[PDB]
Amino acid sequence: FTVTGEGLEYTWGNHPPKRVWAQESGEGNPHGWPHEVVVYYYNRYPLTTIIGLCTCVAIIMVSCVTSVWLLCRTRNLCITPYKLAPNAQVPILLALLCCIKPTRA
Amino acid sequence: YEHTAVMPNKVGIPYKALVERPGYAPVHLQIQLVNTRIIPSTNLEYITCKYKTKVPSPVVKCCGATQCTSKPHPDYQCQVFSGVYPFMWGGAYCFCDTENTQMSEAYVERSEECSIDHAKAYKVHTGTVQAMVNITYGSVSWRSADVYVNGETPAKIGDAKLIIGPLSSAWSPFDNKVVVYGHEVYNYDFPEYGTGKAGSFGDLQSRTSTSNDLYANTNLKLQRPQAGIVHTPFTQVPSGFERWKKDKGAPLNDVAPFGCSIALEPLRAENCAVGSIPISIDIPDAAFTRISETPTVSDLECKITECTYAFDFGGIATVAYKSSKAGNCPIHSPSGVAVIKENDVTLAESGSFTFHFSTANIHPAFKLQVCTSAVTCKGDCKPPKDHIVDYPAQHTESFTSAISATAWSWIKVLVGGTSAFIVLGLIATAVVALVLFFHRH
Amino acid sequence: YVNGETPAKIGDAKLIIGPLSSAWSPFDNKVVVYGHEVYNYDFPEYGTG
Repeated sequence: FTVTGEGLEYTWGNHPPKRVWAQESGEGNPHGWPHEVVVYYYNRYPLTTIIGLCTCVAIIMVSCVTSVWLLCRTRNLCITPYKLAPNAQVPILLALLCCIKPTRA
Repeated sequence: YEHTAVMPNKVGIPYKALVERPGYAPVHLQIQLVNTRIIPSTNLEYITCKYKTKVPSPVVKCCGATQCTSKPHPDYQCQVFSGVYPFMWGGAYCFCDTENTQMSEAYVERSEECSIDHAKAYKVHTGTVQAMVNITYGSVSWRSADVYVNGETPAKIGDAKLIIGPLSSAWSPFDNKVVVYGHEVYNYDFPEYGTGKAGSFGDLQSRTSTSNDLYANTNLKLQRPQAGIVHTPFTQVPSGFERWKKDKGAPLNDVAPFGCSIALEPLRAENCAVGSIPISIDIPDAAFTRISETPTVSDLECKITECTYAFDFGGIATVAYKSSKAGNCPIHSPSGVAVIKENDVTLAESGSFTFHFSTANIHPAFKLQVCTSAVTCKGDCKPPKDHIVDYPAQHTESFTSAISATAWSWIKVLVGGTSAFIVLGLIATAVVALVLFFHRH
Repeated sequence: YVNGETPAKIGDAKLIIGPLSSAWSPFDNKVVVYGHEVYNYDFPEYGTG
């Protein structure tokens, strides 16, 4: 019988009913490596840690592609007024720091 | 002094509070519930039991014919058989051959056991809720008397005056119609005293166990006596009440939620746990001492020795204090993080004392007040070794009770870094836009 | 009886009277009966006066 924190009462034959409650022992360890914190909350909350892990891997995935959509849009605007004219002198700050493509010619 | 608060609807867990009258020392207050009975109002509709079909003596005419009259009896039956030629002891009973008549009437009446076991049909309505409360305050011992759970009627216990507030929910385990057979209660529907399908539950309904009028359908039907034997046979369907005692499910005292044990004599529903109960109490003015006649503590330092997750009293901590004089003053933690086992401490001049507490958090961040002076407490707790215990939890589990310090750090890392990685992306497009405007002119 | 289940035998015929189409009642939740008349009054509920 699955006993949760609310409790469970069972009767057997002509014996009086007995109530038992479940504690929060678990198996995992919360203060440790990332392969142990996930295990500990998988036993204590099996219904929530598979949604929150899927939510946090979806917020990160959406935020990763939106940022590189804006970063590469910044990147080709560094080059498009400078690679159209090869005689224009590229400053040494814009070669590596502000945008990736280094100077030439 | 009037002190109003809200207590939960838990039986075994006491409610501890600290009243604060200005100019006076605080007084400890402990309220505990001992019962919780919900008593609905019932009116009995009818009873039912097993029948008993009695047969009177039939008349035997030697050669003739009679027809019976319709008698005011439940399920009365008549059927006249012609030409029986019956035999008894000492030769044939009658002389006129091939033309005889047997009456053979029958009807249905109640049985002798209907005064012992019978199912009673009830309709319930919302009634009164009554509870018993254990009360102590200050140096006065525990005093107990029953109360009424409604926000109007007061109860005088000891020298105080308590008004228990109305329940926050109107949940009741009873259906609109119930059947009370013997010891246990069932949720069932009635055929409403005018119908009955002769074999299920309402084949014999009487409004009162001592009533005169009775309704019964049992498909009673007489048969023809054979071979010249003076007897009246009949066939009918068996008892529905006898059939009901086999094919009945689980009673209401084994099905009902929230652990409501069901008693019978007023048909209450004892010891449910749903909602919360507001309180209002009147502590007498003789239980308040002046503020100048009490110790005033200072230099409080709290260190938690051992803490654990277990449900019952899991935590020991030490508090170092410095008091002006020796005396007694209570302790209380007003937050919901931890509850306190003790109620008061005996003080000295610059000593120490210990208290016991129970909590559900990994890192307790609660504070306690002793001698109208507060002190915070922090520490770490371990999971308990035991798996199943036979007592309810003293504490309340919150939403952030299970989140540790390491798990909080991964939340801030996985939110702050991804938010700044868009903010840097958003501020990157605000740099070349200003640069492009400078390049235009 | 005014309910759609219980039959009544009037002589030989059998009449079933259906339920009323309106659930209207003139009484309140709390009434006071003095003498031979009723009043739709509220109560102190045995604790106040």
